[PDB]
Amino acid sequence: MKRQNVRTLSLIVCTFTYLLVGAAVFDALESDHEMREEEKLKAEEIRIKGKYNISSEDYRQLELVILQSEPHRAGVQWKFAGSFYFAITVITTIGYGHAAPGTDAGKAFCMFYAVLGIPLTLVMFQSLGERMNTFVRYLLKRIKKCCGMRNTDVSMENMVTVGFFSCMGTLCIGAAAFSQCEEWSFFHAYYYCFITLTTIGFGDYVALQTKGALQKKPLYVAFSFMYILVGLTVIGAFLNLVVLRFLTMNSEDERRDAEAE
Amino acid sequence: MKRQNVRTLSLIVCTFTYLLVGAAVFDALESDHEMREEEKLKAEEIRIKGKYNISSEDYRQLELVILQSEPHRAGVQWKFAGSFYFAITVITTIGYGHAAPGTDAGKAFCMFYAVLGIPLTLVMFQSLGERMNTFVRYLLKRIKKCCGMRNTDVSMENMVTVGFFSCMGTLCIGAAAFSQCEEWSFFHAYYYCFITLTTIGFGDYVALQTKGALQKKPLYVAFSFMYILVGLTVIGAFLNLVVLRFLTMNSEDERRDAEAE
Ligand SMILES: CC(C)CCC[C@@H](C)[C@H]1CC[C@H]2[C@@H]3CC=C4C[C@@H](OC(=O)CCC(=O)O)CC[C@]4(C)[C@H]3CC[C@]12C
Ligand SMILES: CC(C)CCC[C@@H](C)[C@H]1CC[C@H]2[C@@H]3CC=C4C[C@@H](OC(=O)CCC(=O)O)CC[C@]4(C)[C@H]3CC[C@]12C
Ligand SMILES: CC(C)CCC[C@@H](C)[C@H]1CC[C@H]2[C@@H]3CC=C4C[C@@H](OC(=O)CCC(=O)O)CC[C@]4(C)[C@H]3CC[C@]12C
Ligand SMILES: CC(C)CCC[C@@H](C)[C@H]1CC[C@H]2[C@@H]3CC=C4C[C@@H](OC(=O)CCC(=O)O)CC[C@]4(C)[C@H]3CC[C@]12C
Ligand SMILES: [K+]
Ligand SMILES: [K+]
Ligand SMILES: [K+]
Ligand SMILES: [K+]
Ligand SMILES: [K+]
Repeated sequence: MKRQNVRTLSLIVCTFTYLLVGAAVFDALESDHEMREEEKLKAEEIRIKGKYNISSEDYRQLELVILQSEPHRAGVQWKFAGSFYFAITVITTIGYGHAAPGTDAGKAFCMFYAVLGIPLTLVMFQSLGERMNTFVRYLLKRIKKCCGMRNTDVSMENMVTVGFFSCMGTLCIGAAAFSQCEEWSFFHAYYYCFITLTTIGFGDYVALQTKGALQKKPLYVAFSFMYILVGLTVIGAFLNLVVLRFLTMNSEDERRDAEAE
Repeated sequence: MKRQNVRTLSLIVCTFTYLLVGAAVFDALESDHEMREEEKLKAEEIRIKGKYNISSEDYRQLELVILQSEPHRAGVQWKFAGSFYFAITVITTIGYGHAAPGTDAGKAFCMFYAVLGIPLTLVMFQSLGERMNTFVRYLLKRIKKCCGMRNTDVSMENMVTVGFFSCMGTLCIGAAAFSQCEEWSFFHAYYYCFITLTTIGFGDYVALQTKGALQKKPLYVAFSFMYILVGLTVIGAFLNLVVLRFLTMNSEDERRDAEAE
């Protein structure tokens, strides 16, 4: 009886203590960096606003104009290439938000589109991940036969090893690809890859948004979309191997508790 | 044998055709709206840049200054309240990106923090969702006993009804709460609630970012965090009821295929 509850409460208490350990570390890592940046930006504002004697209403309007032009200076978003990039970022839940629906009709359709798109996408990547893990298990057992191993067992530790180095590999191949095209540093390209395939998607870095690359370099658009849909497949297969048993075993324990009645 | 493959391929083909149906509709809904907005913003830029004779290097620097000041004009982010809000938006994968780690040390810690935080959060919300569905099943069967129903069965259709109206309810309670505090329209507040609890998180709308509300209105900070952690629990419970069987039945079918050997 109680086992389901004690594991639920221990998960909750673990989560909230993990948030506290998070928050106090992000304060320690960069409250001072924000404090430097604010002062430096304020000085640059004051000197420019003064040198041109910009009126407060004019500066406010210019600020709004700049902030709303930021999504357009990267090149036209809402054409088929960019609408396909957006649709990917909705149904996979990346949600960069480099562009977002302007009209209320766009917002309303985006909600109805996500409602159906996301269950479909979860079931697709989890099915294709289970196929990947089955294929890897076959090829690894055959590899042990070819290597003449003393037994053909393929333990959980072997699968978890190949899964983890598949994740590390696909992130490094992403970083090496994007750093050569977007001119980000390798570390920032790796950060962008991790934040994409994890589906966090802050959207401070966004691929393709460079001198109209969404229109002038369609082979690289194709790479970016295939990289998302393949990388999420590999991460999905890794969660399918390591984590998914824990989602169901609470219900399995409840079924066992009912069968013990 | 083939059933696992034909369902995998049909899911893939369904996903890609669903992306095409998406992209061609977002083009139809708002390519023209972008085309109007670009022209209007270009005219406002030209008139202001000309009226003050702003030099191109000065305008470029001012543009960078404005874009980097946007995350600070909302109030200081990296203090405990804002670091806790950020930590929520990482481990739940909302990822608004209203703020993002400035220093490379912040980025590196954010990656190690997400790696462990997200599996923990999935297991927490799926466990707590399974608890919610069990409790709802109990209370609904007792409600049928109290109402004197001709039988005490609690079918899937009854659970799916209560789950769906729980999702619709928690979104409406969110929209009614935020529209009264952020001064968004009710539709935009509902859009923000749906985009938050779906974990897409574009970050064009973000709660708390208003005249320092992260520091002056801590009771409303508390509401925003509880609304995220409760709303995701309800959405998690709904996916646990409707979708989760489809993630596993592909492996169950493979086990059956092995047992038939
Ligand atoms: C993706 C890779 C890099 C990391 C994967 C980590 C997860 C597999 C870990 C992280 C947190 C773990 C959970 C943290 C705490 C608990 C509570 C624990 O419950 C108890 O001990 C209660 C008493 C009992 O059930 O015996 C059961 C395991 C569980 C769910 C853990 C299951 C495994 C989790 C999800
Ligand atoms: C299912 C698996 C086995 C195969 C996947 C095939 C991919 C190589 C396809 C699927 C969708 C394709 C993309 C769909 C749409 C576009 C937009 C297209 O852009 C335009 O036509 C420009 C439009 C404009 O600028 O108005 C360039 C090709 C591209 C990126 C395609 C590149 C090739 C992709 C990624
Ligand atoms: C969250 C609410 C609002 C919507 C939930 C929708 C899902 C429950 C639907 C959406 C798309 C559906 C999938 C679309 C297509 C298929 C392929 C289908 O495969 C076959 O028919 C192959 C042959 C066979 O297996 O008999 C099996 C069901 C499945 C996975 C569906 C399972 C149920 C899904 C995930
Ligand atoms: C687990 C369940 C059953 C109970 C959940 C309790 C909540 C009501 C707690 C958990 C975390 C708490 C929050 C943790 C941290 C803060 C930041 C705090 O802000 C400050 O102290 C300002 C700091 C600064 O400005 O430097 C205001 C209260 C608040 C939002 C707390 C409000 C109450 C919360 C949401
Ligand atoms: K997400
Ligand atoms: K996001
Ligand atoms: K997201
Ligand atoms: K985002
Ligand atoms: K943004």
